[PDB]
Amino acid sequence: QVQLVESGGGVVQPGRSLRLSCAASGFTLSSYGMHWVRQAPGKGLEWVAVISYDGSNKYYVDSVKGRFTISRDNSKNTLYLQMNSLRAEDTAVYYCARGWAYWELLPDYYYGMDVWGQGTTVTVSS
Amino acid sequence: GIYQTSNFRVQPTESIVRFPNITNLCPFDEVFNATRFASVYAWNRKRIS
Repeated sequence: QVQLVESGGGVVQPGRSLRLSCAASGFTLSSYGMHWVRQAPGKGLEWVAVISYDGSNKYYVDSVKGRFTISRDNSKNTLYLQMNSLRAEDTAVYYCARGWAYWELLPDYYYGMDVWGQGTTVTVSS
Repeated sequence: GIYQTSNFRVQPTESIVRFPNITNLCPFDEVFNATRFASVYAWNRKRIS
């Protein structure tokens, strides 16, 4: 069964670094694109970062570039999201999503977000 | 007397050619019977050997 299990989120003091953990079931993440989309109550859906299916290209929104970096290990099927030097705006319900694959050859600027996991919230609390 | 005068031989009539089967072939069905096709800009480039 296809599912995404997210863990490691929680209360983080500002300035402290936390590394998310996520596992995938029902497929191989090395063939599919994966999205990090935080959701905040009273706000709009926010996109943080993506990891390429082959891992060649990694892109970050201007509010997370260089400060939050994503890593993958496909041998164990795990994805680690790094949250360095937390700021208050990072308090949102973070989700992980899965996208299309090389199986259906698709043009550039890939499309995705067909399934996503239960999502884990990080709360930047003082 | 005796006179060595002529030379004779027997000539063939048909030909035969042989080759070690056709066991290996070039798989080209996946090109025509492709599940999905490539975009206009950029393309799959399949090298055959």
